[PDB]
Amino acid sequence: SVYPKALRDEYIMSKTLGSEVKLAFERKTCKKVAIKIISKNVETEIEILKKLNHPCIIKIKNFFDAEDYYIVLELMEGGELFDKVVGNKRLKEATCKLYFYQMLLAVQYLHENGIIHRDLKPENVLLSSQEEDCLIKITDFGHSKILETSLMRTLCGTPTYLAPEVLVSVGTAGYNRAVDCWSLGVILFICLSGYPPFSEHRTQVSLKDQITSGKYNFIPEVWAEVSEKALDLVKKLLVVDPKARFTTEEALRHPWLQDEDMKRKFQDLLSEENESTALPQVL
Ligand SMILES: O=C(NCc1ccco1)c1ccc2nccnc2c1
Ligand SMILES: [Cl-]
Repeated sequence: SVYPKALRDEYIMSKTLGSEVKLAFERKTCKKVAIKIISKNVETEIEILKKLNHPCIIKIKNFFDAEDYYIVLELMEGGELFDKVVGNKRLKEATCKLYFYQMLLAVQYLHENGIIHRDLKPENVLLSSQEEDCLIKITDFGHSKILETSLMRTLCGTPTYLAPEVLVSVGTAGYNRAVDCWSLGVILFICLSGYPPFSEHRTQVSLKDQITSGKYNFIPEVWAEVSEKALDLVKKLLVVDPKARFTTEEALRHPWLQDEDMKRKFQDLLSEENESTALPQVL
């Protein structure tokens, strides 16, 4: 195989980043980029990502629809968050706070703008730099959904002929976004402990059973090096009933996140990236 003439005309292709993500160079700027190849839902992913504009959400620079789909993204020099947590690697409580706060802001943004990621994992969280204190970006919107429903339209009529299950679904409705709060809860547990909450390692109970019951594997020795504020937040996010489960808003109001130094550090990392783009001010 070869890359399209159109892609080749703007970008110089180099080393593979993840076997599909490649490193390329924009000919115009000589700046480095990341080119995501999705082999022939991608039109929706582009449509979502072109509209979304937030520091903690990955931006589309360019797109090519050929024998395969080619997506040009900003290069995240720190790689995946997954690589920082593999093999029971533990992140300092302060680095968890910084990263998590950014994931909360990013997800709040998505939900405010009616998008549900649906696939939040440490492998979809990208670190901006090789340094511990850095900006994080949420990637991979392949699985995302966009929120007026068929239920809202149905309820405008009289339920003479309406099925009972439809009327029952009304209670639970409009809480699909709560799936992302579960994921953040599972991510936060992994960062804080080095191990996952629900797993088939040294257990008799099925993975479906642990998750449905909401009974995560708790190892005191590991959680002793973690604060009660941190663990309280996990407990509040890893709630079975989605209606009772914490929202990004509630999470962002939690004592663990009321850390003026952490907020300052992110704000300081923000302007650090913004110095490049900065157009002279009016005043
Ligand atoms: O391996 C990566 N970074 C490490 C690194 C350092 C220098 C070049 O690469 C990597 C992987 C997937 C990505 N997907 C979208 C945007 N940036 C990405 C970066
Ligand atoms: Cl080629």
